[PDB]
Formats: sequence, C-alpha cells, structure tokens
Amino acid sequence: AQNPNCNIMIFHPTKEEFNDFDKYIAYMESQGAHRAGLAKIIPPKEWKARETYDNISEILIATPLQQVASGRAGVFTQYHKKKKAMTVGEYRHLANSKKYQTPPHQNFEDLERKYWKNRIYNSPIYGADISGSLFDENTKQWNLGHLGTIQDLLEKECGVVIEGVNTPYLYFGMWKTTFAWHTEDMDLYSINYLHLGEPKTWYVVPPEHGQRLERLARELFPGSSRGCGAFLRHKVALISPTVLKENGIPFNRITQEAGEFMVTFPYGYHAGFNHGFNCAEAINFATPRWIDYGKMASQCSCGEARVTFSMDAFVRILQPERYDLWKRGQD
Ligand SMILES: O=C(O)CNC(=O)C(=O)O
Ligand SMILES: [Mg+2]
Ligand code: NI
Ligand SMILES: [Zn+2]
Repeated sequence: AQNPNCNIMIFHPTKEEFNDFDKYIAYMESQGAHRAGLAKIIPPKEWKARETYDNISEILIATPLQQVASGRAGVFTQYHKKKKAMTVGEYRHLANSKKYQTPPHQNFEDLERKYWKNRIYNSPIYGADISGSLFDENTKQWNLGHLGTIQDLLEKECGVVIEGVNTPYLYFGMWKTTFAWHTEDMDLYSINYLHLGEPKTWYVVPPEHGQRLERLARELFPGSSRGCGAFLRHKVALISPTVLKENGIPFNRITQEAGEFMVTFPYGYHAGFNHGFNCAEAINFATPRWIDYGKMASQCSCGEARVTFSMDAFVRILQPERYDLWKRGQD
C-alpha cells in the first residue's frame, strides 16, 4: 500500500504533466496521496494563473464575516457576524491596520504558536465564499473555472442527468482568519489555489481516521453533538494541534504559499488559518472514486448547515432514503 503513514505529499508536475487534470489526480492517488486527506501541488515554473493582480481592489466583499470565538484557546467555536460591504481595496487596508495585521514573528512555527495562544482573543474579518474567479480565461491548465463539473462526472459514471452547476469561490483572508474543522459538502474533493498574499496553514486528518476526529468532537462539543448528528457540517468548531495530540488523533500540518495548489480528498477533515492578507480560489470536484463517499456522506438535518441548490440533486440521487428528512432541514 502506498503512503501507509498517510503523510501529506507534495507534487512538482512538469508543464507536460500539467495538461491533463484528471489524469494527474489519478497519478497522485496511485502514489497514495489521498491517504493523507490533503496534497500540495507546485505548478510548473512556466505556468501562471494570470498576468498580474494589479486591478483586484474593485472586487466587492458584499458580506464580510467577523469571526468571533468562544471557549478556550485549544477548543473553541466561532460565530460569523455579518458586516457591512467593503471592496477588496478597503479590506486589504483593514488587514494591514495596526489592529488586524500579522504580528512580529520569527518563522511559521512561532506564528502558529501565536495563533493558537491568541486566536480566541481577537475577531478577524473573513471575505468568504464570494462567487467568482481570478484565473485568466486564457489559462488552459488547472484553471479552476474550467474544470469538468460534478454533474457531468455523475452522468458519465452513473448515467443520470441532473440539474445544477459547479462554480469557483474566492476567499479574502487576514491574520487569524480561520476555517473550522470540516469535510466538503457530500464529502467531495476540493482544490484551492492561493492567488496572492500571505500563507495559509492547514491541518488534516487522514480519511481512514475521520471517525476518530468525530468522536473527539462529540466529547468536546457535547451540546452541539446532541443538537445535530453531523454538526461539523456547521463549520464552527476548532480544535488545536495540542488537543489533537493529547487525544491521540492522527493528523498532519502544512503551510501553503502564494502560487501553490492544495487538494483535499474525500472525507479528509481539514482546518486552518491565514497568516495575513491573502486571496484564495477554491472549488469542489469529483472523480469516480468519490461516488461511494458521496453515497455515505453524513448530513446536517438540524437545518443549520443549509446548503446549495446543486447539493439537492446529489442527495436525491445518491441518498434517496435521506432525501425527504434532509430537504426538511433545507426548507
Ligand atoms: O481557504 C479557506 O478558507 C477554506 N478552504 C477550504 O476549506 C477548501 O479549499 O476546502
Ligand atoms: Mg477590481
Ligand atoms: Ni474545505
Ligand atoms: Zn446541523
């Protein structure tokens, strides 16, 4: 078995190898990359996502989210308070202010320490889930707005034809902005490209050990657990590496820098934070191997996680028994 310790793998495709996206994903899996839950892909040196970022300040963040924490430094929840709209120019200036900027630090490790020690005491502002793309339409390789769609994968593998579309989303981050522990909707893959700015640190649990993280989460957030049988779908819970190590949960960590891709694999729990002002683009995708994960994916039926138009159809076709009760939570 390849990659039996479930380490995060890092790939350096040549420009020739960067032409066929599906084939490269299948290559990485042949090397065991999926066992980690997360892989890094460094694009060929000749490749670019676009020519410059010189005119991005006019993008609107219509609903910036202030991430307010509750709990203790290693075990907390966050709630997202909606703020008034601001442009990416305004947001970048805010990120660079004395109140919000990255503190002095020695290296990524000292910064990681400062994040876990100090995150709960602050409320950084995240511009998340903004529909759109920063890939130039002329970028032909690994353009996250030109991937094969999940609906088309389901049609090719299963013969069924369903409604729905699959488009990318932008994320504008600042120091301390946080993504809580989660898997993707319907335990899909995701791909995330860091277009610009400061790094993003990731934590991940191997898919084969995801249920260990779930059991710890039920112990650490016991009222949330009683409220919903899949409460990590709410994307509000944080657990530090120190707490994971104390509880024996297998995980790995890696820092993504500007110009790098990350891929998350089906049922790979992940969480992380941003080091400073940055912009990432991400989208879900599927392969044939995903289908069985989609059929088994948990769902939030308490109604908090409240998910997309396109996820309806996935549920309807892959989880017809759940269909019914799940759409009761989504209506
Ligand atoms: O970048 C972020 O804030 C969160 N992104 C992801 O969880 C992802 O790409 O799957
Ligand atoms: Mg602009
Ligand atoms: Ni994710
Ligand atoms: Zn729920």
